[PDB]
Amino acid sequence: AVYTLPELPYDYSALEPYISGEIMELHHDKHHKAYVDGANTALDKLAEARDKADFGAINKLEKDLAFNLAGHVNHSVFWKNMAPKGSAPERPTDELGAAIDEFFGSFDNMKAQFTAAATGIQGSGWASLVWDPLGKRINTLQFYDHQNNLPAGSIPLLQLDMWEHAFYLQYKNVKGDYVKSWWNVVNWDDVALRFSEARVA
Amino acid sequence: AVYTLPELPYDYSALEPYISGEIMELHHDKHHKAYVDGANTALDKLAEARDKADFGAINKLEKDLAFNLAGHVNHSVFWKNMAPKGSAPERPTDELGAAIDEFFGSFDNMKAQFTAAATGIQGSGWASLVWDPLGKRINTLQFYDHQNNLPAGSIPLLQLDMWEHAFYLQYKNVKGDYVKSWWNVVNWDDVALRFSEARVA
Amino acid sequence: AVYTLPELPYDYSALEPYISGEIMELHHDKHHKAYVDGANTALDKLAEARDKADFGAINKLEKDLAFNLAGHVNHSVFWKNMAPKGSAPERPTDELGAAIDEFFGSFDNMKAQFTAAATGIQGSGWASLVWDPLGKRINTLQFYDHQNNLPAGSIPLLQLDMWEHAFYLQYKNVKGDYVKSWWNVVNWDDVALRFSEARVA
Amino acid sequence: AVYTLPELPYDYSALEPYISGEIMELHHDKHHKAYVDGANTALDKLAEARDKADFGAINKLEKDLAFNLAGHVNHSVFWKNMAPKGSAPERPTDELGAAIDEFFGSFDNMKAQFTAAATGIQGSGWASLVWDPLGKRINTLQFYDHQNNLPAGSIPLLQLDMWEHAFYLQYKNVKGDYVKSWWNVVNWDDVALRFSEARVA
Ligand SMILES: [Mn+2]
Ligand SMILES: [Mn+2]
Ligand SMILES: [Mn+2]
Ligand SMILES: [Mn+2]
Repeated sequence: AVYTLPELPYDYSALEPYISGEIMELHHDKHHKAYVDGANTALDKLAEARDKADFGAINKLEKDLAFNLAGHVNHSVFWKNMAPKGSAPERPTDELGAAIDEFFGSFDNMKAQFTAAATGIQGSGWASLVWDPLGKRINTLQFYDHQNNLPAGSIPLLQLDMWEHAFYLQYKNVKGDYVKSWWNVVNWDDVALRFSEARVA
Repeated sequence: AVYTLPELPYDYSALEPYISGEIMELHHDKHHKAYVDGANTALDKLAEARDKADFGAINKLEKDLAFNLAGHVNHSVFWKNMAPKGSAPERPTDELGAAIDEFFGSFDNMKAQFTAAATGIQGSGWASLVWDPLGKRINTLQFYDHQNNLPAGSIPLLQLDMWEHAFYLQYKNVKGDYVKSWWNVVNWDDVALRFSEARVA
Repeated sequence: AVYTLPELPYDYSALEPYISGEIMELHHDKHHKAYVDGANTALDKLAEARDKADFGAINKLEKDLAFNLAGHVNHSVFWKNMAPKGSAPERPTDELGAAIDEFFGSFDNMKAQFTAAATGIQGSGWASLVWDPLGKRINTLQFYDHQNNLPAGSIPLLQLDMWEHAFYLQYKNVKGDYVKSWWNVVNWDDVALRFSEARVA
Repeated sequence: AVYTLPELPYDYSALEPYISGEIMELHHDKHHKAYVDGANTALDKLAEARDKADFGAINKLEKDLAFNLAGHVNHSVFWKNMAPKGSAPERPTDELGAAIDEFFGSFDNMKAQFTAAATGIQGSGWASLVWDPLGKRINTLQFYDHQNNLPAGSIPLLQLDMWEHAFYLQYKNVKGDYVKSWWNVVNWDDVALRFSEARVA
């Protein structure tokens, strides 16, 4: 198909004890697969709509496409943004580190803003550190669901899934503990690479 | 001076009779100007929040940022996507044209899908032709307001403002006439340029 | 059909000079009629879905129903909430007046909160004075489009349409002047009646 | 003390094995409690705004009010809509039953439409059976989050929480099993009571 489910770059239990393998399996094998399948279906439906010149369901198809594709993009980024603690360094280094100090003042400032954005979401959503092509800067955005509350052209660098399915089985309603534990498995090397390729657009 | 109001690449009345000069003036000078100020203000507010370590209004600020920055991005592309009748080819050619035929079957099919997405919006929004970096293809998206119903990483190639302020003074409630008339001023050279640079991401 | 387009309780030009007859005609005859037709169509589609046991388009149909029915409800209330200046009294009287002083402090306080809610909307929307059945109080709500940002059970008492089609032809981008002029045509007798029948639920 | 957390009309484990006591406890004690506090806080904030004549955060406060108050309303109806298996009739009777057959053809048709609306939600939301005062009929609505996709004046009769926290601990990703199991604890006497009082509006 057009979209395919990427494999995890590590074992399902590699992120423990911070993130359980039980969540990783359901999150990847079930939820992410669903978005991939939904994005492919939306495209097939759009294709049939053009062939028959019937765009009656255009509003539905465009939302299906945006919702599912955004879900695929967000999760694909999410998997690579993590790595077992000890494998990747903590705290941004070199160019990324400097850029963070430039646009946020310091790493602690960025972390606090990102955390506030993650825990304050009213509904399902994401906390996202993106590259703004227009302002040539790094900003934090609070996505609603998967596809709402973000400017076009935004390039994701670091994302934290705040949908309840991402943490409920282990942290229950305490989203704060989930965010705190998550900081331990952030793969700053992946975010650094994304930043390198992002700022050239 | 992080965000600035770009000047129109043509005179306010250069798009007539398709889009009146009265609309171009109010649209650029008043509306677009507002989103630039709002985007700048949101960043200043976020910087103040970090300085005082008070992220109590993070939800408001993240939406102020997304809404205004997206408005700024969308209108910035919109102005360049247009040019006086006779300035550029009335139909895509070369790689852009071949890509359109590849992802939509034909130029007419693309126009039909884009038009349906533009006229069907339930509320304020945009019809948008974007480059999908993940699927490596061109898709049409239907934005709600300025910042909703789109995947992160979407590169805008061609956009049509469907907010009522974009056409009400001239076309009133007849959205169909506005869209049909708009096709006459589309600058395919701009779109082709955006496509060339998008594919290299 | 199930839903019908209500006739205006006054001539199209009765609200002048505050609201032009040109806007009243388009707003009522075109925009409102569209919501009535759309709500009826949504119900017919839902009926067919049940007959054939095909709920594939349920997400589309539920949004179509909510969007259009909310549009019908909001506009129906909107027409009755207005009357030619001099016909209806200015400032709430008796029970309504007391309730407003109780839940807002004073009439000026309510008017200021309502005005701020009306002019600050980021996209299409409504400023609404509703009766809260659960808290047994009058609150101001800011609707997005027609059907978003409101609790179920909310009973509208006074509504102000902030969609651009409601004021653009006369006030252009200056929504502030539109709200200020609108206060002159509010039919406080209609709001009083709605309040009388609302607080018994 | 404007908004208060209602107590469950039954023990936390009274709905087992359909809905676990663990979920009922967290759902009522933690989640519902949060919306009550948020709704109270929003009103206090709005009162403070009026006192100081500063409505700068009106957009944030109106959403805080709508989101939290709607969460409060939705969960308040939800608890009462349920009762231990064997407490009430497993199928609507009398006027409620006749009304369901009138507006949906049959009870099974209603269940099918309600179920489709519940399982198809793209994000957090609610499946809801409401009384439409304008059309004088019973419709099914699909709420997004707590406060989106619904017309003002909608009277909630029966509601099903589709937020992940409502079923993830027990049913994981299998939404279909949660909905099917939920039908077994629906208190039709409560719904019938709400219908009787709704029709008298
Ligand atoms: Mn997820
Ligand atoms: Mn515009
Ligand atoms: Mn209107
Ligand atoms: Mn809940």
